[PDB]
Amino acid sequence: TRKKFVAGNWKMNTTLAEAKALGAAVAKGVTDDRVTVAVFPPYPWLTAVGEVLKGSPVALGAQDVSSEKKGAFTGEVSPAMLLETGCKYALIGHSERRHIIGESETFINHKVHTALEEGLSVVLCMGETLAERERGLQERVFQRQVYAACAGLTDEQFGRIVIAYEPVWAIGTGKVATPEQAQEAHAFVRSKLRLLYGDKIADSTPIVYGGSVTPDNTVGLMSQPDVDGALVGGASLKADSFLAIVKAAG
Amino acid sequence: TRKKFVAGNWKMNTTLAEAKALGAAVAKGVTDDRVTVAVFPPYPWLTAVGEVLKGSPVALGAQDVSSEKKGAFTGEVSPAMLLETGCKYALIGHSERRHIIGESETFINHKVHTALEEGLSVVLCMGETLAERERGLQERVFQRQVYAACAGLTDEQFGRIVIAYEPVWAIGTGKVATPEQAQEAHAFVRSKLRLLYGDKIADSTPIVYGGSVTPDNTVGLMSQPDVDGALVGGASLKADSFLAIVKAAG
Ligand SMILES: [Ca+2]
Ligand SMILES: [Ca+2]
Ligand code: NA
Ligand code: NA
Ligand code: NA
Ligand code: NA
Repeated sequence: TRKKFVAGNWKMNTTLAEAKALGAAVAKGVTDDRVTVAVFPPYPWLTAVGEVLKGSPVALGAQDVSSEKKGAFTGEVSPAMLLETGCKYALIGHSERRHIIGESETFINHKVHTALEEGLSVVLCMGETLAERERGLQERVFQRQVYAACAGLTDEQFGRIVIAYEPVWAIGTGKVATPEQAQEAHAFVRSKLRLLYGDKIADSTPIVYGGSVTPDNTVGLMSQPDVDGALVGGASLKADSFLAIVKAAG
Repeated sequence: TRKKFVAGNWKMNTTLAEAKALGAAVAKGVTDDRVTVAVFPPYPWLTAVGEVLKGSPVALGAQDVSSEKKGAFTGEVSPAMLLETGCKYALIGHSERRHIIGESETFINHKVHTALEEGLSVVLCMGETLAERERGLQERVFQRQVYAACAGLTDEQFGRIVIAYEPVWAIGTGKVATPEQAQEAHAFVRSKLRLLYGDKIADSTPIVYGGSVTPDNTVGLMSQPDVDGALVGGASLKADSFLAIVKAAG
């Protein structure tokens, strides 16, 4: 039985005041530790949101992280910086970064190692595009993404890995995967872990669903055997809709 | 006579305490407004450094900025966010982002427009690699970089542009361009502005030198007719070395 995991990806949204308010409202609403809950503000607000999360079970996370630990990497944010702001997690490989910004598997694999080595936990994002789906390539893509990102990880390092399945066709489109479609993808990802990394790792690693998650569809998704929670996009920007999803994971 | 411009690029360095201390020490040392001075902390420390710069002439800047104004761009930081932290400037096209991260001219051109439209001023970084230099391609590169980044800018928008020439061979290598080499590059860049954008823009736009600038070499660089200041890397991490360069631009 995997502890459920509900993460709120605020993306490139919120003013400083809105960030503080959203963080504080989510913190106040998370009144037990039965579900792992984390929120992911944009970099400039991390120390401010970290402050309002103090005294609550809610973790702080960053939306990206450098592949390097320090130094001459203009514009990049290091694991050390994120840890100092209060982060426990970093998202790596989000579809917007893979497909719009253009991050490679080499870069993603380096980020995973660097984040873990420095003491962060990692939410590794993966998933297929509409074009890939329509050509039945989703299993090829899932295998490439999972095995490339995890290349070189120790068994122990997997203890700090969460995988987020986000079909790209489901992001910001209002077209959620049916729970049955989500379940099929999660089951395949778990099988890929099992065949290469073994039963303990496959059965212990949370695989969470991302993509057009809303309070109206979360129950069906949450009930699926290989779905361990949610990576929430737009619905994470309102505290009540985010908390509704958290409470559904309980 | 162009007002000189001295910018401190802290890159992926400093703890929160160190950032506050460095900002405060630079602020205290800048006791007139004869030189435009700006410091560029990593994103998470921007509000903290903005605070310690209050009441001084020193401006705040960011090391990068999104090409988009808001929304579903995980990991990206918007002009609106930067402005709220107190930023007046954003660096765009730094060599580490062009060559290590992999930012394209399309992305850079979009960033320049987006930053300017939202109210930021822009430090556009450009410059050639060792391979390009050795093959005498530097003028081809300078033209491509300047004309691609500025494509579509209005004459009025140029009022908020600074160009930084950083030869890539000079970054972090301890091999500064001789002042005469810097001057040749700056003169060529200014000619490219003149031939396409006219005399007013060419003669008014600050072109600053970046790359292994140190208090020991700044005077020779500062004296060159087409050098209008410095984009300072490693030397910006100590307040006294940074201030020495600021005072030399006076
Ligand atoms: Ca096993
Ligand atoms: Ca003219
Ligand atoms: Na890379
Ligand atoms: Na998301
Ligand atoms: Na792009
Ligand atoms: Na620099």
